[PDB]
Amino acid sequence: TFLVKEDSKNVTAYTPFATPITDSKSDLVSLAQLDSSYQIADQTIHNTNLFVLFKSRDVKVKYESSGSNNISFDSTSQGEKPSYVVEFTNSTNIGIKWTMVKKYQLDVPNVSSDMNQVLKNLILEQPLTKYTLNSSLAKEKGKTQREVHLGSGQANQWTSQRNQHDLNNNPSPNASTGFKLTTGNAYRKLSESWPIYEPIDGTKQGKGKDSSGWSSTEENEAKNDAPSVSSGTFNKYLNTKQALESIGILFDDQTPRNVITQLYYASTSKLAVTNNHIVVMGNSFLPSMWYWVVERSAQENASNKPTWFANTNLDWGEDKQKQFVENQLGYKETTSTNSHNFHSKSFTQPAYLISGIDSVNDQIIFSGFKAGSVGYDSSSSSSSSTKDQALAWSTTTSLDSKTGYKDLVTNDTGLNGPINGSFSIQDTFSFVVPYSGNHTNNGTTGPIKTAYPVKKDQKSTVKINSLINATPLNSYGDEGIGVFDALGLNYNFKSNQERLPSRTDQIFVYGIVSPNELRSAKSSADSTGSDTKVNWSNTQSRYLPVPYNYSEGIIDADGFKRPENRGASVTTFSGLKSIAPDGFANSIANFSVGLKAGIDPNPVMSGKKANYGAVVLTRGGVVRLNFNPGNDSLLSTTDNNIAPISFSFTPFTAAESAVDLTTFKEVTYNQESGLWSYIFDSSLKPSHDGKQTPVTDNMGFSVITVSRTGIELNQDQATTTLDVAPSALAVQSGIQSTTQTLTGVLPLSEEFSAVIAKDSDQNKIDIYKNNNGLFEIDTQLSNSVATNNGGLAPSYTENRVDAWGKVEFADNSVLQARNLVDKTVDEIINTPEILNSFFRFTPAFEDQKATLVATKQSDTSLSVSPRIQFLDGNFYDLNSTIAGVPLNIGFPSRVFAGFAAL
Amino acid sequence: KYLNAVEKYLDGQQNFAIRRYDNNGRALYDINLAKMENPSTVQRGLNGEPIFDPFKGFGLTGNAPTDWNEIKGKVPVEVVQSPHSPNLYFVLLVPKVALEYHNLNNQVVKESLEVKATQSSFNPTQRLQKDSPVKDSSKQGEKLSETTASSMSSGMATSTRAKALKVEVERGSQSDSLLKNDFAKKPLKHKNSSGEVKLEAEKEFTEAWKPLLTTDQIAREKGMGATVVSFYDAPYSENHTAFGLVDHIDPKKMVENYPPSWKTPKWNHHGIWDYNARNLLLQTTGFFNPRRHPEWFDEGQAKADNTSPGFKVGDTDHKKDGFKKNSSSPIALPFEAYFANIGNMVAIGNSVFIFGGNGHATKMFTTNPLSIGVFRIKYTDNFSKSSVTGWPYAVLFGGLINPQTNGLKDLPLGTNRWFEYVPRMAVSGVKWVGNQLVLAGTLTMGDTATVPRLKYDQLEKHLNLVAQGQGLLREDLQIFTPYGWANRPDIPVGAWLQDEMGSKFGPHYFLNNPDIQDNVNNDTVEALISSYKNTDKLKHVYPYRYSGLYAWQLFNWSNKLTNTPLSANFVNENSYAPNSLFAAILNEDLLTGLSDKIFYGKENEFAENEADRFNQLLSLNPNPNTNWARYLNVVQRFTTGPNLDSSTFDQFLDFLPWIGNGKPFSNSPSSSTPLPTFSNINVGVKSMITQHLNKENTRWVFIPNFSPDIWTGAGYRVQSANQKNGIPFEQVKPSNNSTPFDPNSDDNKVTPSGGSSKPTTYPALPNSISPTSDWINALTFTNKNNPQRNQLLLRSLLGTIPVLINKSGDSNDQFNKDSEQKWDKTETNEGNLPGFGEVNGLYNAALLHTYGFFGTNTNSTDPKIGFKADSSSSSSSTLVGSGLNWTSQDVGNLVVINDTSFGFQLGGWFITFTDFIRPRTGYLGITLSSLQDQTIIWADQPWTSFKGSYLDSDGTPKSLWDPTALKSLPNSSTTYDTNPTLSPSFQLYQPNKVKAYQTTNTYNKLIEPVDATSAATNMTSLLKLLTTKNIKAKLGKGTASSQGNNNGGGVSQTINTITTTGNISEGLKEETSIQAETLKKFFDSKQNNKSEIGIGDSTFTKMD
Repeated sequence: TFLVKEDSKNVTAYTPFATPITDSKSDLVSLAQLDSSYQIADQTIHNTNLFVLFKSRDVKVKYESSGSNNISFDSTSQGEKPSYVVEFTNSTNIGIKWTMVKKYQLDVPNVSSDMNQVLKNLILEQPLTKYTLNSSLAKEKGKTQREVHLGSGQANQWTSQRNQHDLNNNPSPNASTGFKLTTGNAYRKLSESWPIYEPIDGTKQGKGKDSSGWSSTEENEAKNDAPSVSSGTFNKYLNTKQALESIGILFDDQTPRNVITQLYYASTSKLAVTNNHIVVMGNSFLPSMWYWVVERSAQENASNKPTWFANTNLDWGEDKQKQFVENQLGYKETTSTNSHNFHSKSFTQPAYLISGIDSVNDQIIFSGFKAGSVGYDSSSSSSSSTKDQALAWSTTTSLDSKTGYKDLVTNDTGLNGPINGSFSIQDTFSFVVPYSGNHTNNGTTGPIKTAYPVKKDQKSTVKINSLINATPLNSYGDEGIGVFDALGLNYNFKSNQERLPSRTDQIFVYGIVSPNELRSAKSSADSTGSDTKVNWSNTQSRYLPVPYNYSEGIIDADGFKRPENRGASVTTFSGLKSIAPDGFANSIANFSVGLKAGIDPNPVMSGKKANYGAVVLTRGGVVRLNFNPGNDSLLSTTDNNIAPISFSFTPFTAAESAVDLTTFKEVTYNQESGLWSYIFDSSLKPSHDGKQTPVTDNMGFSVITVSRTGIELNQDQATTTLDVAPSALAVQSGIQSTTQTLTGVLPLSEEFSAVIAKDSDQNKIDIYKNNNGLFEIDTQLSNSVATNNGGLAPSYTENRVDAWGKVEFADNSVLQARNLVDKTVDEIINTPEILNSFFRFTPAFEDQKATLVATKQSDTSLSVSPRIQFLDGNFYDLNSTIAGVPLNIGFPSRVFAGFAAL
Repeated sequence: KYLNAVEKYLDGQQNFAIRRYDNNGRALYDINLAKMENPSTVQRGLNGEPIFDPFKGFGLTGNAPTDWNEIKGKVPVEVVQSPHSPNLYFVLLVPKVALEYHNLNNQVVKESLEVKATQSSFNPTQRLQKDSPVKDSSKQGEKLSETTASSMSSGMATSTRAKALKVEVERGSQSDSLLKNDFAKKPLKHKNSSGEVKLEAEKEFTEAWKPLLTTDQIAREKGMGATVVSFYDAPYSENHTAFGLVDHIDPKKMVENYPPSWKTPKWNHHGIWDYNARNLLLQTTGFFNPRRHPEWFDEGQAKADNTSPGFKVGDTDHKKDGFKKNSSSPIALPFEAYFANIGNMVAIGNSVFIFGGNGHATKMFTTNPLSIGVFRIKYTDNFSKSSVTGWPYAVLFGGLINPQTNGLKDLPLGTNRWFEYVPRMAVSGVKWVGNQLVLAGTLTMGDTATVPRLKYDQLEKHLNLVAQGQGLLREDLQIFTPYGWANRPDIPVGAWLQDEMGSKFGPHYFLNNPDIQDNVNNDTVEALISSYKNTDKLKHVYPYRYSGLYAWQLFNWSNKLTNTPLSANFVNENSYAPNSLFAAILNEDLLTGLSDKIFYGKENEFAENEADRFNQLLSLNPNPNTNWARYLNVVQRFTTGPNLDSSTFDQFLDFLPWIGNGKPFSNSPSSSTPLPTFSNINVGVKSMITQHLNKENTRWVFIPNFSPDIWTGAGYRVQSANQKNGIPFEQVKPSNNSTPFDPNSDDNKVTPSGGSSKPTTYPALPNSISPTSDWINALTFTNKNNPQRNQLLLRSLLGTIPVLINKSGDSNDQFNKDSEQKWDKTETNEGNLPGFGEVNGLYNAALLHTYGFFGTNTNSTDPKIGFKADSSSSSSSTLVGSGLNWTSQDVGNLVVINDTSFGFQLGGWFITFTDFIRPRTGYLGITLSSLQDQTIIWADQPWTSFKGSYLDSDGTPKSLWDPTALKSLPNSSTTYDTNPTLSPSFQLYQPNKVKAYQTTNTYNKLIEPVDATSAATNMTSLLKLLTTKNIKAKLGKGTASSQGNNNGGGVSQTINTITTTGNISEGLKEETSIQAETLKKFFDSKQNNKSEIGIGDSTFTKMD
């Protein structure tokens, strides 16, 4: 019995024969007593119980800068349609039909007097879109450190004037302090609404956070440049209404609803379950600041408020990494009149792009990219030199830093303020600052200091507030260091070359969370008044940049950079041409989707719990998470120099890079086999391109197989400890077709699997031979199983070989031939191995076998019916029933007689 | 017909069988396939199970298995058990010819090189085309046009230098021509002297090398190809043995899985421009050329040239050139490669793989067959029917990425969406090292010798390099001949004549030399390179003076590994012989699961025309219905040597000894003392890298130590001892004698915003461009490279590293160790460092001293053979072998020691990969055991003496040795003095002529050569040393004079090892030095205790 989603509302159970159960198709949205406006997001099976995540396109949330219930649903227009998670049990005397068991509703988070200050001035970047361009991401360079501290015109005095600004020995006065928000991708407050238009060039087009300016004239200009269906020209903007709608942004005729509503609807996107708790987190296509923790024992008439991610102090590995992330949010001591930002209110990373959520062994695994969040100035006037500018900067480890992952991520380069920029090293260039600590080109001159790019004297007048980006990128500065951090090109020059990790850009977050702390998360959600922090211990962060192969011109990465790479065509985001094959129009922002934990099916040493590893897809590779089941914690090794063993990134090949990552539909784990499957449905693509051209390739589907690789934990006594991170491996499995609308794939059994697809509005079945991870077509069997005559199971072709094979019985005279006259009916019945001699069978596939079961019919005769192995690995016979309903195949029962009275 | 007659003859005079032994080693039965009467296949059930009763045995159908008539005569060479099905075995059968291949008559088994009658004296350049191309006086006006006006586009930086050239290509609409085909501009032509000087098999390979049997003929003639029959065996049963299925290893089922790009090997994804460049330079074109690899082509050398490359070329109109057309010379699997590819079976699940062998079945002196891919037979319905197929190693190894190996990085093991890289293995074997499947042996990297290209007028003075590229010199090591290298290998011939006189040092094409390299400053790049923005129909040859030494050349233009697969845009060629050890953990489940037939597509095909080629992306989405990409991820991991990188590797190379005499290559254990050959530590004088190039931001970036002093090595250049740190711009390059290169000129200056002009060339330069020059601080100047280091390790283990020689041992031509060699004066000609023709990365004098070519190191009396850097006149030199005839394919059984370690015999060494499966930090991960038998070490054909290796019950692997089994050379030179005598290590090392060496500041500039074409006749006493027999005679090892054990049959065992063996954690790591220097100190402190570092003499015991 395989439960497959028929459509946005219907779910049906399919037999291993790839045929639906009669009257099993059920409208779950109506079953849950939810209006037609609702639809199901994701479903999980846990202890033979089906859970569902319900989100409604009618939901409408509002944010109020003042008051107590600042975030609340919009019941004025009957828009109060909160999401629901519902537990379903197959309650009946065998036969798939579902019923209510418990219905948990998810309410909007409560905001403390301290979260409210931050949210009032918080602005969220418009979500990344499938047709987003690099130059669209790019933002014009902001004021440099010299401009912001010493001011314009006061040049050639950096050395003398840097001491009193606690920037002693700072080597890069030209270091960028961020990007100006006066243009670029549209930023909006939680109470505002993003536009449907995207600026092609984010250094010249778009009005950024200036909502009044955008609405006044720039919105009209964008409409003129880009209409909604082509009659447009698109010289400056792209109309991405279709691609905004597809990835889960609700619309009012043509304008998206407010940002708070968009964030809520995006946060109610994924589901993981546990015997004690149920956790709901957002999808990967836009940052989700809050996630719900649901107590399965909660009363049905209660509310399940979520937890603010800002209240979840994740463990970023080393405390240096944690504080590196926490120091970029904003200025700590603002105190202007109300200027508050996440750092000032003592809060951690507020936004993540959660790749996926899953559970195993009562443990919940979460993974996602750190969503960028950084302070911005809102002084608007004399005016601060940093007016209108975001306060962000790359934090790549300096070239000087001692090798070893621990030393690299603990290096203080950029701990407090910008130091990177452009530099010249012998015959090449290194955008990363060569030095750190107290090292220079002529010996030691004292520690290198850095500080937040805000002038000290105007500390009482600089209004600094937080912001949330739509991608892992933190500093959107159109500059070389930014592009190198995004594309993972920074390499130290020493003999043991290594990649310098940008501790605060393209940061990948993963970990395992246990009930002992999910309870604290629930307590935080319930926290009245002031917010209460949550500590997640078994988590870590690894810098996982986009592959450099996805950008034209950047052929390969090494410490020695080719001189042409200094050219502005590769230095800047705006000039960086993208060759991204994974369906994304950009190649500077990473993205992950489809976390799915799994248990190791292979044996393990006695006394050691079976291993379980989790894989999460990412642009250009597969990241595997390794865990120590002996403690239900991330796997780690004692040697700090080695990279955190709990993380291992395996790059893709062309076949996987070509698989659009924005069409992720479902991921299934074959527990007995030990391989994942990432099925992608092209139908999820939006209707029209960014230039409003209809999408010409919306039909098709493809699946990627992920199989374990390397050496796993606790295999043998010499493997109880590991120093190499178990690494996954992805392959283009072999099930892909561009001309079919897929319905679902069936993990039929170890050696085979089936896929349901439609090509002419009529359901069709084709089965695939699973060759230990890979799939290939086997037409001969496909047509046989397809011959069901409208029945629940394929019929036996008595005159031709079919899925059931062909069975020929021996003549009753064989009883005389083998001298079976003396044997009794009971004696023969007691010997199935002797019953074997009464029939010869020709199986239709390898390992397929048949056997006979017989019953007495008279003192000298008995009735025999055949049992046959099927593709799924189950024997099928006359008494065969799937979820109660009999198969009624009609196998050739036989009767034999001639036994003695002994 | 001849081979059929030979097989018929051998069917009578030879007998072979596979006899089974009990657990006690007592023979039970024979299984003589040529004498088994009335053999019968196993009676099967309906489910495919073979009916079997333990005591009655296997049921017999009474009728002979399939193809019995044409399979009865073949010989067994391998038997492999299944892991799952009981009592099921496979045995690998080959014809008797493949055993008697070498003994066949020479006229049908020929050598790619010919000694000839030598009626006109030996001269290695006779078979080499050397004459250079000359400007076409009828095609001058089609040279690439300089940009009319550089588009400022707010690019305020302005350069007075010459503007970039335009390379415009656009499809247009013409059927067979392009509106613009700028890459095809062809202003050069071959010199016309006694006919046009170009590669053409008809007038060169009159007695062309050809295989015994074309691949199609192997497939058709069932009796000549390998075949594996699955038979069931039971010793204690009545019907003890019976056969199952018989399946021929069809070579066509292998060729059909070649990537389509291999249908046209003469070409490559670059296409017209590189094809033209190579053709004019006399380097053979393509990525796998029969001019360099004649084994794999049915017609052999008869197709060995660039003619008919599968794309239109040589058209009178350049716009026409560059269209796909009929091809006639695809890669195939002829007899020799095929039977190199049959061996070392492994059984996995229901399928059995043949990974091929080391190729010695058909490995002659000057030809190197190898295993090009993996044959697979898959069995269905419980070993009832079967399907036979094979895949090439290229599509299997595409997934190699540096993060995998713990050894050397940036190696030439990568490929791309066109599988123009053709890895092949001399397979040691495949075996389960514990739970991890291991493939091991030796592997051929992408070519790294020919990556640099000569200038179109400098082919008469770089004969060694031009031969290496030509395929006459089948040598893989990189020859240090940097004077004539073009500034950039990948500059189309349309930009070679933009500066004919050379006075301007044409920015787009000039004699490669780093000393005039441009800065990397923002103003410099903005003015020179970035300004000329390139479009889909326009690419520029930038004025930026690109130029660097061998390391930079390879880093830019070799198929080096990258953190992503299929990402190697620049594949030049494939090594001749396996130049790198290789052991890879293969993916057992994936290999079991991959489909039999592969399906490539338009993505793998070459660009149909230049219009599509121009914007040809490196990565394209595979066609939906193709499955070629699935094969890419077979290799889980890989390694090539010890887990060391950078100069640490060369430091270890110094540590390993030379089997020829046993002395270390370093000569460390004792003022004019001998110097180490590979490493530079304690060689030359320390110099500060902070005074090199920009002289900025380098006090702590390259060297963690407070003092970043680097040992410049041998052949360094300095103003004076007082200024050893960094050399100022006094390497001025004059084109004619006309004055220095003249920096500060308007041509060599850039005007940034505002016009504040400044010079574009560095003030101070690194203090060495010697062949042993290492510079972590200047990749443009450094010469030591990981691709060189791997080949150096392999060939140092083999013991056949060539040496440059000026003076043989003849009277009045003697090189004196004393009073003529001064190690303390390496800067001057007294140091005898050639600096031209030497093997890159090593020091000729140190190498010779190790060999003992001068001094009593190897011989009781000084051979007086050495290299002298004469200053009073011109000097000529030639490279000669080491005197040993080990060859890189000499690899034995793959013997598994335990759950984590494995090894195999390699030449005279036994090498065990201690730390490959489960590496441990700080351990070099290799244990080496040398052979002690001098007769074997110095033999003419030593590998014929190795009679297999195995794991002994005591737990130490051992290797058989029969010093009476050596096969002498085919004849005693008939009856006349044959100056060229072929031997497995013999190579036509071309002569090198070099101008007089300066008494002072010898190596400030690159050592200029002169036309050496006519120098052959003046160096007979040196050419005579090309043959290995003469070198042995000089050293005293020429004949039984080596003495020692007369017969001395016995067995050799690897050194005993413990947990602490291979531990160099003390020698690694860094507190007060650089890693290479501290490792040098560590090894030096342990010269008398090489055992604990994993180096020792293999214990040997005599057996009658």
